[PDB]
Formats: sequence, C-alpha cells, structure tokens
Amino acid sequence: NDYCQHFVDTGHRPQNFIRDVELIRLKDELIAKSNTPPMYLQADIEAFDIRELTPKFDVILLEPPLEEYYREKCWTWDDIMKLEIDEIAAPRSFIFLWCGSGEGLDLGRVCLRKWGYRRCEDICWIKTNKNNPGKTKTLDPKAVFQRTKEHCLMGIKGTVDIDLIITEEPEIGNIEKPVEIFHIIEHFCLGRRRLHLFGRDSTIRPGWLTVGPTLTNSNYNAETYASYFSAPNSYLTGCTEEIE
Amino acid sequence: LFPPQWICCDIRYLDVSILGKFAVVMADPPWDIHMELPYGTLTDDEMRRLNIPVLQDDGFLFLWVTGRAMELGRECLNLWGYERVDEIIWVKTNQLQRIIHWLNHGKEHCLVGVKGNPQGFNQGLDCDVIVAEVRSTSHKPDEIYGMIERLSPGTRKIELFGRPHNVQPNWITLGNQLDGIHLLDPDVVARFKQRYPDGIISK
Ligand SMILES: CNc1cc(N2CCC3(CC2)CN(c2cc(F)c(CN4CCC(C)(C)CC4)cc2F)CC(=O)N3)ncn1
Repeated sequence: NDYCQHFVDTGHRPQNFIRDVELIRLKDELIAKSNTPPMYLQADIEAFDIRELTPKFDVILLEPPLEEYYREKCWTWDDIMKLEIDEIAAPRSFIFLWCGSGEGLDLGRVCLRKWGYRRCEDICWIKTNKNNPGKTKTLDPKAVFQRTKEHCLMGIKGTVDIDLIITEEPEIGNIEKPVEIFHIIEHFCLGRRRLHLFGRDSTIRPGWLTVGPTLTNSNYNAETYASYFSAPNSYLTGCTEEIE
Repeated sequence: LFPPQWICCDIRYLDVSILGKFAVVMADPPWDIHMELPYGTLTDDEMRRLNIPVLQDDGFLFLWVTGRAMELGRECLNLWGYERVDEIIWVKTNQLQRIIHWLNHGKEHCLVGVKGNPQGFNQGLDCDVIVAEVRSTSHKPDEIYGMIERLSPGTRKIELFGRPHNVQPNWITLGNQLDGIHLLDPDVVARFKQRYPDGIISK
C-alpha cells in the first residue's frame, strides 16, 4: 500500500499507520540511582552571562523557542548562533539541539560547527494526526510539502534506541517536546553534568540542571551543584552504581 | 516523449547539456561516506563538479543523503545553486508496518532543493514522511515517484545514478548499469546525434 497516496486521499499522515510506536530496566534504575537532585534557575538567557553556569557540562539539551513553534520572546537563529555554548561545554561533551523543520535544519548545523561539535545523529520527532485527520497544515511559504516532523540534532565534541520518536501532534500552542528525548539521552550514559537550556517548570527532572526565562522558582547554587561531581564521583557515566 | 528513457553512461563525463531543462531532478549519489561499500564511489570533488546547474532553470532537486553526506549534500546543493526548502524522511518498516553509530537508524533522508521561481507546481499535497517497506536493499522507495508526479504532473524529470528498476515515464534515467541508450524525445535524440555522432562518451 502507498500511504503517501492515502494521505492525499484521506488526510491521515503515513506515520499514523506505523505499528507498535527485564531487558533495559536495570539501566533506568541505575540511571535513577545515579541522578543528581533536580536543579533549576530562572534566567533570561539573552541578558545572562552563560559562563556563570558551572561546571562544564557533559550533555547540553538546547531548546530555543523558535518563531515557527507559534503557528496560531521568540528566538531567531541569529540569536541562537550568538550563544557562547562552547564556553560551558566540557572538552568531551554532547549537545542535543531542537532545530524545528525549516531553516533550522541548516542553521542548527552551522551552530553545531560554530560551537565545536560535529553531528553524529539526527533524531526525528514524527507527529501523527490520528485524532484530527481533518486538519490541513498552513505551509511555510518555501515549503514543498506539509511539515509533519521536527529534528533534534545530536553533536559530539572531543574523542538500544532508534533515531525516531513517534507521538501525536500536540494541541495548537503546546510547544513541549516529547519527554522521550530525555530517555534517549540518558540511555547514552554520557556523564552526569546535564544542562537543559530553555527548559520550563514542566520539564524539570532529576539528573538535570534546567535554565530558562519562564521558571517560577530557582534553587541553583554553583557550589552545591559542583559538589555532586567532586571526587570520587568526577567521571561517573550516570549508568553505574554509586561509589560507597 | 512520455515513456521511459535512459542513457548508460558515466555521469562524470556525459555532456548533460544535450538533455535540456527539467522540472525535477533527483539523485541518489554514491557518496564517499568514509566506509567500505560494495559499489564504486565518487569523491567529494567529483560530486561538487557535477554539472547539475545546466539541468534546470526553475524547479526542485531531490537529493538522498546518508552519514557525512547530510552535510556534504547540503554543500553541493548550495554550490549548484539550490536553497534547501524541505527534507523528506523515509521510515523503514517491514511488511507488518513495524520499524526495521550511537543510535540504530530507522529512516533515510532526502533533501529537497529549490532553484529559481517554480510556478505551477502543487506544493503541499504530500507530507514529508514516507512510511514504506524495504522492498530491496540499496533501493529508494517507489512512493517518491508518486509524490514527485503529484507535485509536478506531466513535466520532464531526470534521475542521476539510477538503476534499471528506476526507469519511469516522464523520466530520463542516467546510470552506468543501464542497458544501452534508449531515447525517444526528438529534441534529445537530435542533440545526442550531433554531440555524439559515433555513440560514444569518453573524456
Ligand atoms: C562512476 N560514475 C557513475 C556511477 C553510476 N552509478 C550507478 C548507480 C549506483 C552508483 C554508481 C547506485 N549505487 C548506490 C547504492 C546505494 F545503496 C546508495 C545509497 N542509497 C542511500 C539512500 C537509499 C534510499 C537508502 C538508497 C541507497 C547509493 C548508490 F549510488 C549502487 C550501484 O551499483 N550503482 N552511474 C553513472 N556514473
């Protein structure tokens, strides 16, 4: 069957028909034991000196609020590219950059290179419309096709899961990204200093430092935070037992 | 001339100016992805130097990319004069619709480039996700031809680095494993005779 034709016929996206969309439970349980307390800081990242965020991070998840997320303060790729991300990333570290579905797939690669990473994975969040087949999409002027996915670029600097997330398209104006991206990241066992830039009250999570303008509360303290990673815990992956 | 046409050639040396202008170009090039492959590859410089620019004035380019070609393909696309305006992914399933370095790969990527000011195309009919079964390894999914036909019905199209299974009405297919030269469009046939009077492409 040709599901592209079917989408033309009915309005059901082809991804609506993908099916199925203690093994790796020690992992997860080891992750949960390893996790630092959740930590969070309200900060206007535009006006904020990013270098106050210490220590250097093993993983950075970067989720800038793109204009395209508001179909019905936006950050342009001009703003994002000017962030000093390389100033806070560890010499060996990883970045996960939500890039949207338009020009961000190009400018986000420029950003990754600008900050010193190379792309090693491209994770696509594929959005089903099983609940509103009869909801046509209002296209970007340059679009050739209806855009039904977002890309999260994985980048590496220095020396179980699939690259797809499938969920239903959120309601209009819901900008949340699927929480599954956190599972993929934590399953990589990349180290324990994890930073989420442009997170929200609703994304705060154990094992993560969340920084963003709309946080209603803070508990960040750089000395307290650094203390979770002082010896003997400096090089844990986040997937092993705590050191007695 | 509507029915399938093809040319067995080395795309590095064919004079593509004899083919005229196309509404859609598609390529699944043999990129040097810095792994060992069962087919011959083109170097980065050979890819850059391909004479894609003479093939269109106003239309769309469909460019399959994997690995480091996700980046190199974007470079070639811009060098040849295109802006990347979309990106199609093909979710690979089995016959029961289940999905087949750091992550296992469930998809393949096709960049969509635009050149000039295309007019009369049907933009927005299809969406940018293909769900289809791996009918054979190394093969792109046939659905891409349907989406391109609905996007630009009846127009002239050219595929580079195609194989015999790829020949399609409205398409001229170029590849070095094709069976000879089969050209039916009278403009192309004339230009071919003039440029290649002995039916041989060399330098
Ligand atoms: C020297 N100059 C030439 C060369 C030439 N070709 C003829 C055709 C060519 C390469 C050489 C096709 N090739 C091949 C096989 C592949 F898997 C891929 C990768 N791609 C990735 C995306 C996908 C949808 C998964 C589908 C796969 C790309 C490929 F190009 C195998 C082959 O044997 N030949 N034609 C004229 N001139």
